[PDB]
Amino acid sequence: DLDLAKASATDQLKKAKAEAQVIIEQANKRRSQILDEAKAEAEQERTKIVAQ
Amino acid sequence: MNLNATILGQAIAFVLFVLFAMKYVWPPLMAAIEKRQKEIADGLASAERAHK
Repeated sequence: DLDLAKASATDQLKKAKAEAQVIIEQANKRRSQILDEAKAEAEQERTKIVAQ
Repeated sequence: MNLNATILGQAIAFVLFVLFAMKYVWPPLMAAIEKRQKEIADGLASAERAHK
């Protein structure tokens, strides 16, 4: 157990670390989607408003 | 029975036997014990700190 307390503790920590950051990797991908779309639709609405 | 100089002859062998056991048997056979108790403690401190 005094070996476990490192061998498995560090792995729990590492796995939690990697997942804690790749959650945010996916979330960054999502905000890329959102701030693409924010312009993509706004320009179409511009081209409607000034055709009106 | 009759008291005899044996009372004094034996006081020698007694008091000296005590020293030739004390100086060379007792601390040794307590060392063999304490040196194992010091080890018995470590496994338990391990297990507990490892749980923690």
